[PDB]
Amino acid sequence: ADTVIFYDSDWNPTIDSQAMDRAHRLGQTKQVTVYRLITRGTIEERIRKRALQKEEVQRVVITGTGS
DNA sequence: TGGAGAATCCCGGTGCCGAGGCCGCTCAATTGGTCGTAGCAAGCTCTAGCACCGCTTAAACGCACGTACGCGCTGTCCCCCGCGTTTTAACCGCCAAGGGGATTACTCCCTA
Repeated sequence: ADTVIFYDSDWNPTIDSQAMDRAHRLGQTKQVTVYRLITRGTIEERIRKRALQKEEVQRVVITGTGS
């Protein structure tokens, strides 16, 4: 595959970040695009904004290297 | 009585599969101590169970006597058995479905 479409965002960004990795792995060679069908003016928006701010916390809690 | 044949026995061979025995764990039986009680022992009451007597009558019982009903005996038949043919569907195998339930995920708000 080369395209991932989320019909739905999840409350946990790690699960969608895992889901979209399925196409974006050491075997991939085409460009990958991810689309996300956020229906505007709905709680689909708040679900995505909450999931997106969690990803910042999860990036802050890995500010220091694990290398 | 005899006999033929069909039905049941018995003896040996084969297999399979379940019973009897082994092993891990656990959890539920046992050891030891505390505390409440419950039912066991004494003592009192007096309840109603037992025994006896005398009268009444109505229930029991011995016997007369019949006739109503039990049972053996005869006839009939019809309908259920026994056995051969036809047919069906019960049993087995294998796959399918899904349906239920327990675990896991994640928000929201009660309640401590």
